[PDB]
Amino acid sequence: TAQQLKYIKDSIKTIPDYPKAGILFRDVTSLLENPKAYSASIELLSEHYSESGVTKVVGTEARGFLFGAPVALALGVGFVPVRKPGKLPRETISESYELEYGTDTLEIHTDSIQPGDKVLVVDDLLATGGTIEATVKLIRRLGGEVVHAAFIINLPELGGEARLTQQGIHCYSLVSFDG
Amino acid sequence: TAQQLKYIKDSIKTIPDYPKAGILFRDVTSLLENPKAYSASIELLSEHYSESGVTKVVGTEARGFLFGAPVALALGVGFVPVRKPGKLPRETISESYELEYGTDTLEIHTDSIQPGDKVLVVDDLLATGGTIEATVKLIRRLGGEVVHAAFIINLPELGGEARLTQQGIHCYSLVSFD
Ligand SMILES: O=P(O)(O)OC[C@H]1O[C@H](OP(=O)(O)OP(=O)(O)O)[C@H](O)[C@@H]1O
Ligand SMILES: O=P(O)(O)OC[C@H]1O[C@H](OP(=O)(O)OP(=O)(O)O)[C@H](O)[C@@H]1O
Ligand SMILES: [Mg+2]
Ligand SMILES: [Mg+2]
Ligand code: NA
Ligand code: NA
Repeated sequence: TAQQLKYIKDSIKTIPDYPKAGILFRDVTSLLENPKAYSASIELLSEHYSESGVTKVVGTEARGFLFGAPVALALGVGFVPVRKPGKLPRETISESYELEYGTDTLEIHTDSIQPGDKVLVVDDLLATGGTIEATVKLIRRLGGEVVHAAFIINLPELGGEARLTQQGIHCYSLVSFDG
Repeated sequence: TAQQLKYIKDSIKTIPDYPKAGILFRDVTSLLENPKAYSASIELLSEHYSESGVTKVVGTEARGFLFGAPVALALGVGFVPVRKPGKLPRETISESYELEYGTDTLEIHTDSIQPGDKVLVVDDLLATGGTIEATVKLIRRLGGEVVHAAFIINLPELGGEARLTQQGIHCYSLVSFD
């Protein structure tokens, strides 16, 4: 099983000086194009929550779609996107979050979460945690419970794991990197 | 399976007056939230291409990610995203195309397609075909072969099916609204 976590971690490329000089980017697209690593990653996430009682999966636009939706399929429960603004056609609510250079919002359909839903949030990557903190507020405003957030990659030095742990969320990541 | 296509079709909500007055929007998110409809749509798409010899699946950001990637996982081939600009970190090429109110681009990683790749394109929705024509140009510039494009929903009145058929693309759509 280490076999597998190892094959998943090796499949992810590290790009130097991206997005800027000095900084490393962990590129999930190289996992996406290795069908062994990709299927293993969805198999691990879905087996870990198999007995969790989750009734909805939420995945945040856009890379989170590529993990949240296969997990939802493997679990046999509904998938609910949280999207960038102006894309969801039915009635929505919104939360604002901080980017490096200003602020943006995420939206969810109000009809798609309801009281008593047990919601697993899935994203490719956990860094500062701003994205998921916003997503978790969307879900809780509609009466969903979130106690679990799952990721392919964690960069615990950026603080997101500690930040989400403090907000009642058990973070589960397949691999992690540091400097 | 008629039974199944009807279940998929009825799972998709029609939204009146979106994005504006007079216009109808087919909302695939109601399908995503019905696990039976969702898994069935992925089952039909992957089984249709099971013997096609496909080596890569491309899905265009963002809604195509929701159908191209599960299709890739079912075929057991790699998935390659085509993205909005500035999101892909390795070397890319780019293709410009028309929106209603101006011009945008789609990018692809140059290392993710090679000569002799056999590439299925998957998207949620075929309307005018603009998006997919651009996508296809990305793939072909890298030596990739594309002869199939697949969709959940086709809106043939908007001309995309015919447009793409003209470009050597065989279009396969689960359902149609008219
Ligand atoms: O934990 P945080 O610091 O919020 O960072 C993690 C988030 O950032 C990235 O998304 P991004 O908005 O760059 O783009 P994408 O998902 O559209 O590719 C990644 O996909 C996570 O959603
Ligand atoms: O056949 P065409 O006329 O090009 O239209 C079809 C495309 O338009 C929509 O994309 P959009 O950029 O609104 O957003 P999304 O995929 O990010 O939701 C849809 O998902 C298809 O990609
Ligand atoms: Mg993201
Ligand atoms: Mg699209
Ligand atoms: Na609700
Ligand atoms: Na190439």
